Amino acid sequence: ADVAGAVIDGAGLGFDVLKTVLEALGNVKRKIAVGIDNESGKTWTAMNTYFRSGTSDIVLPHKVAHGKALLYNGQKNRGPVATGVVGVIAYSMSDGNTLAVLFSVPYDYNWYSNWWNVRVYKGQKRADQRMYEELYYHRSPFRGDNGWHSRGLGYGLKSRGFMNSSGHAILEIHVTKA
Repeated sequence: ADVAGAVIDGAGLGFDVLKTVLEALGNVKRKIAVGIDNESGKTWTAMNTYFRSGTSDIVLPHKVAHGKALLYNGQKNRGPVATGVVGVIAYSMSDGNTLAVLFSVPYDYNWYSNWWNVRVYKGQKRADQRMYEELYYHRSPFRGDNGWHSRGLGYGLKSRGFMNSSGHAILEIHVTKA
C-alpha cells in the first residue's frame, strides 16, 4: 500500500511513500505526513489523535501488528487562519501500555520550530490536552532538525525518528525492542 490510512509491511516504510502522502494533500501551507514502523513485538490498536491545532480526514489505522507500519497525515485548519498542525497520536499496545507520538508543525517560524516526541505510558491513556502539554513542554521533545534521534522508552522498547524543519513536514518513526 501507499496511502494515508493504510497499514503496510514495516520494510515498505520509507521516504518515497511518505513524500507521496504529503503531496496528496495538495497546496496547503502547513501539513504533515507521518509514518510509524512497529517493530516493538507488541500489537498496536489505535485510540485517537488529539489535534491541538489542525485536522485530518484519515481514519487512524486501527490495528498495527509487529512488523507493520502505519501511514497518517494532518493539515492546518482550512481558510485564512495563522495556525499549523499540532497533535498527539495514541495507540494502545498488547502489553496494556500506550505509545504516544507528538508532532508540532507551527505557523510562525519566526518564533516557533518543528517538534516531535515519542513516549510509552503504562496503562491505556487517550491523547488529550494534558498529554500534549506533557510531551511538548515537559518531556524534552526532539527538534525537526533534519536529524535522526534515538531514545529508550522504557518497557523494553526504544524509538528512533526523523523530522524535517519546514511547514511541509515528514515525520518517520521506528519503534523497536531496546
